[PDB]
Amino acid sequence: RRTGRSALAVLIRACRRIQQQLQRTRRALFQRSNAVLTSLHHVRMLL
Amino acid sequence: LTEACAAERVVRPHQLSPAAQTALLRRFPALEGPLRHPRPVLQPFDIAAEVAFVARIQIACLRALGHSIR
Repeated sequence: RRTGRSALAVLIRACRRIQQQLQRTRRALFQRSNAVLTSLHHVRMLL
Repeated sequence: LTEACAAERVVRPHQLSPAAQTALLRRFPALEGPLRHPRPVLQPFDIAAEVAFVARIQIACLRALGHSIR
């Protein structure tokens, strides 16, 4: 049991931590471009 | 002052909403100058506000010249 299942605890955690960063790459990449959305509208706000 | 005028799409913050004015004034208190002064000698919220400060003096002397020559 410690060879068959223990070849799988290697490969259950492997997929379940690739999928968790993909929640955090949605959030840490547009809150840098929302400041770009602030400044690009701010160029006409100068005008 | 950008995002309160960018999310509200207020192109010039003298067209800012009266609650949207004072809520920013409740946040940052040094903005009573460029929002609540009757005739500030420096123009509020313009890029050439220092340049338009100069061009008046260029104008106001020429009338002081031009009506004195007459």
